[PDB]
Amino acid sequence: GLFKDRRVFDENYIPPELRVRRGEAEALARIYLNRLLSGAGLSDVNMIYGSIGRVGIGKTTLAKFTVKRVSEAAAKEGLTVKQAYVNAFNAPNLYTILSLIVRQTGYPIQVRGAPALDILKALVDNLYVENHYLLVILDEFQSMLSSPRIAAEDLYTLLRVHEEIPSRDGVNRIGFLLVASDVRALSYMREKIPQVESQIGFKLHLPAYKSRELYTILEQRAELGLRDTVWEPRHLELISDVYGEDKGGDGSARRAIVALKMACEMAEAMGRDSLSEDLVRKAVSENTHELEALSIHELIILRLIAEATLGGMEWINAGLLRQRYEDASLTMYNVKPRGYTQYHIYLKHLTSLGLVDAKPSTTLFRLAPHLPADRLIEVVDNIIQAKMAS
Ligand SMILES: Nc1ncnc2c1ncn2[C@@H]1O[C@H](COP(=O)(O)OP(=O)(O)O)[C@@H](O)[C@H]1O
Repeated sequence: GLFKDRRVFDENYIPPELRVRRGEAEALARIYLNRLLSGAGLSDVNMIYGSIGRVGIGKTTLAKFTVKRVSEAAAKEGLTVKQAYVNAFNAPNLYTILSLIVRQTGYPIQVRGAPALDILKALVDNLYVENHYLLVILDEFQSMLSSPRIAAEDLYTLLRVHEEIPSRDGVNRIGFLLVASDVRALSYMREKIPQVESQIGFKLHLPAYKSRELYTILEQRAELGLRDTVWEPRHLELISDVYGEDKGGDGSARRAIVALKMACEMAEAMGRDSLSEDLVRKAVSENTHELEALSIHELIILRLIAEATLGGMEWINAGLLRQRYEDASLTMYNVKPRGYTQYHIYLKHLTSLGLVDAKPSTTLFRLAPHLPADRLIEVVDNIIQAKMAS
């Protein structure tokens, strides 16, 4: 045993307090509560997303922890807010979303063989009967927007419940916290459900963790879940210094905690009394996303788009980007520039990706608004160099 409590390291564990997102949780929780306390109970739809390609940055955690503190602060006011969490990777339709929600309520709502609409009505009625409020988390919400097994009208009936399913006493008792992978979710939403999107109370973008933030996160897991003589700060700094986004990493707290976990269980198999720097570096060592799968040609092409975007141009034409890609491809990346239809297939792939936007009337292209060019280019150049040398 290096562990004093192994649960602290499970993927699902939230700590009893936040030390990095900690302010921006008690606060939000303050938002959610003020609407409750001012009357007009629970109805807002809020949203959390990150940058594109970023994972393990505290989205889920911030949401779960925010809902929990809303519950607690509400309880002190004698109110009663219930929590539901639903992951879209587990919920292919409206039926299955509602069924997960009601099972977490504990209410006696008939769910077997029942219409979705009927479940939602029973839920609205139980919340009135109980005088309870429900705050629902919809995680991986982007993959609900694209799912063809969920229609616009389903998202509407859920997310504007109160417009379609009035309360016995007029009090709205369901709010939602959407968690999406990135800002592309908002376009989709304006496409599919603009009547909800134009009405979102708070949209919060979360940045990837810096090294000092990863330190603070690891330290707290160490304090809570490892024996006190087992780690020193130096051991934690070896992970945070590599994964901190200010030092060229991901900013992933999941990669950071997993690494620390792994090193602890390597020490244990050795019967060792503590961590050693070696074990941590070993873990860090055996431990960009939808950019990481692209072809050098797509990377090379997308890079040049960001440079136009970086130096004046809003919208490049096809012919121009074409010769530029040709010029750079053979002369600068020693790869042989592909043919015309193949180039335009790359260009279709990056637009289907929301990494590039098109403008029809060959087609006009600019870097997707949400990507910073100078720093994407910096990223696109590490991934571009992992492919040059193979
Ligand atoms: N602010 C934080 N404080 C403590 N732990 C965190 C924090 N943010 C993230 N974590 C941890 O890092 C891992 C990844 O977090 P998660 O919320 O799943 O990121 P995302 O949803 O953006 O992929 C989880 O173990 C989570 O507990």
